[PDB]
Amino acid sequence: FLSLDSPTYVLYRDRAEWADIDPVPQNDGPSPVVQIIYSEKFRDVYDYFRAVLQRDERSERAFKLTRDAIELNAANYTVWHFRRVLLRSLQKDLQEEMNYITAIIEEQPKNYQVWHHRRVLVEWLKDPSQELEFIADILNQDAKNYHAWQHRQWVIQEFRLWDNELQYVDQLLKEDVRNNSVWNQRHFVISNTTGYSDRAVLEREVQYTLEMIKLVPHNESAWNYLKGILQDRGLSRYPNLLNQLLDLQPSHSSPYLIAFLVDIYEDMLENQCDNKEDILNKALELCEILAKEKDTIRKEYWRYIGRSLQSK
Amino acid sequence: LYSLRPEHARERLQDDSVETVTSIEQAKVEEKIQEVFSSYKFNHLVPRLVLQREKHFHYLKRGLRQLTDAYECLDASRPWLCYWILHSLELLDEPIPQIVATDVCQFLELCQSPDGGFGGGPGQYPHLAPTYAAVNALCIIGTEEAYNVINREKLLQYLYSLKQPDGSFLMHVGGEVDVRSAYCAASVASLTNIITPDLFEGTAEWIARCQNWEGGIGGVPGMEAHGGYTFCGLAALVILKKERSLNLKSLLQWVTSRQMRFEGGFQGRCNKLVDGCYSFWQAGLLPLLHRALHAQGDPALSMSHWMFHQQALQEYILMCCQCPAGGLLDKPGKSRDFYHTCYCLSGLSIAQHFGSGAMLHDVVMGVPENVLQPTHPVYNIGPDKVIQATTHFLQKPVPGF
Ligand SMILES: Cn1cncc1[C@H](OCc1nc(Cl)c(C#N)cc1-c1cccc(Cl)c1)c1ccc(C#N)cc1
Ligand SMILES: CC(C)CCCC(C)CCCC(C)C[C@@H](O)P(=O)(O)O
Ligand SMILES: [Zn+2]
Repeated sequence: FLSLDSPTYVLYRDRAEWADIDPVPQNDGPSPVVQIIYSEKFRDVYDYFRAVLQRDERSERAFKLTRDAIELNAANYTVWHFRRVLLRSLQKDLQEEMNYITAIIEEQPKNYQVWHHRRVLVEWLKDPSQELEFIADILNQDAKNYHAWQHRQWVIQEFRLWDNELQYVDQLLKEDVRNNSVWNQRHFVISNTTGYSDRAVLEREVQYTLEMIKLVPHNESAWNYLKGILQDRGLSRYPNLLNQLLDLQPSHSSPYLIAFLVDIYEDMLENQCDNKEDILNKALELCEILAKEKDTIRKEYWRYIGRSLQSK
Repeated sequence: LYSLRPEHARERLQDDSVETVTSIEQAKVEEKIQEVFSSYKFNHLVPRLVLQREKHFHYLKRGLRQLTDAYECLDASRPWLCYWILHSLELLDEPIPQIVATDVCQFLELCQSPDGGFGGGPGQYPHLAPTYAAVNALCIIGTEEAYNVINREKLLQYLYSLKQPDGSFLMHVGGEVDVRSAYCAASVASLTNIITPDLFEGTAEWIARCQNWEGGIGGVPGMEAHGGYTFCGLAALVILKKERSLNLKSLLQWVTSRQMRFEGGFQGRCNKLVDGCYSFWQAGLLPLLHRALHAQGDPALSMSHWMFHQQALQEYILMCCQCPAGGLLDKPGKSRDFYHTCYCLSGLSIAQHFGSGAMLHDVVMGVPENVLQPTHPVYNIGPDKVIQATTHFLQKPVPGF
């Protein structure tokens, strides 16, 4: 009905339909702590909602009342719930509600309730027909929206909408390879569909990554990700790699590369290898070029590493 | 000053000549931060790092009793607001009268629900976040009246109304599930002495299940690693004593990696900007991994500093996270609020107090008046308030119904 931000919009306490209802004020107490000086509009819409909630009036004037009390604070759960209760009891059209949530989320895609509401409706209407695309709409306004990627994961898992995701993560990655969200969504698809055990794909991701890792040698994303997969099995299972990296020392260097090398010498020592003193020498070396000059911000970390290898 | 040091300048960003939204936005900040760094060597003044204790005190003192309609969006997080100020004042080592405390107590009361939880304001359905903050705030008081209030019985009843079968917990009846609930429920149930031999079954197992391919922890399995969640996960595991559930070495490398080389502060997720509150969420992870590693019997573990750059983080908070009018904040340019204030101070403290039994090395930077009260790494409340807490409720029974 009356949009809460319309020039015409009028306080409830001045509305007819809301003449039989007595709005109930907030009960902060004799001595109020952290009391908020609510504006008139806000304090109106809620003291009234209090009443409706109070007499669990499953009315329609109320269902409307929640659209407002929600716009005044879309992070108020107690209210999102009563709304859910009204959508059901009032037998309301969930597609209409889809449109509502869609919009209101565009207004605040960094809110927990707006998104939880979306999920529910999709669980009620058992239909994700419009998920992976409205979510891309949001991720188009902010590629790193934590909630957007969370909703997207769910949507994909529940209804098994895999497939075209890599064709999505591949898009955005080219869109900005520094995005860590897409790199996560990447490990998500694969690991959950084709997995990584499959030598081919891995062998494949490995390359692809490396290119980035050698296309933007200072992107800690492609770096954390490359170690992301080879890491489980042992960074020391893959001989080649090392040199294949050492083969960048001059070419493409960064604390990431050197740190990778230190990471490898750490496995190349766990599975009792040969040249301890050369690893447990060239490895302690690095923690130093890192902890002393290259990556000094985490000086106490690096110094710790080289201090660990010593004992064990 | 490590940050004002000349070599530091070489710590800037190398966008490898490839520009993107990520690097770009980081460039904006790296340059912003610079300005405040060279602000000194610019006005030709000697760098003097002080904490406007006095200006933070007035900003808070009153905030704890009244706020503008700008805090309406937190009309459902008032208990949170209490903890943030309260802890802050506590951290600034300020007094909470026998008056105001009682006023607070009485407020959280009405906030509590006859069902067992704590809403985000008088007469609001219970939620685990406000419940967590409520308890915490009531434990920062100590007074019998405070400790009371909390209906331990109904509390477990509530925590039970949320436990899930796969281990995880519900944020609130009808709500969502993310690690936050695990820790929230774990922090309160433990502090209130209401934990049962089953209350937290499968949790440690589901929490760990959140540790992703990048050492960190996400809100829900498959979710990107985040600082607020990783803390909640690790901290929860600590309360449960299942630290050994995660790849501690992998998480460490991840977290340690979250400290910005130039800015000095911590970032919430790899390739995102710096943010004052993560000075606690991220940095606060180190005091815990420390206790766990050592718990494991690690001898190559330090005995004076946390495995993160205390100096630099402390500078950042002081140089670029303080509002001249009071209150701390995200990063320079942003606005002040009590959440960031509370976690900026929290990070500060964590960064200047070390321990390991008899070990106790403090590294207050700048003025020695900037030294704040100590904070507990798990509950984020005075190590004493938590002692009082437990030992007390401990003297009572575990609501075995
Ligand atoms: C902006 N940002 C940067 N880093 C994190 C956030 C962001 O600030 C929201 C938030 N903003 C503010 Cl301004 C205040 C206050 N005062 C409180 C909360 C606030 C609301 C609910 C709970 C809490 Cl703890 C704080 C945020 C979002 C979700 C969660 C969670 N869980 C935490 C922080
Ligand atoms: C409630 C708690 C005990 C702790 C909350 C800790 C957090 C700071 C959690 C962060 C929540 C999220 C997903 C924030 C995102 O919007 P961002 O990564 O931009 O900060
Ligand atoms: Zn923040």
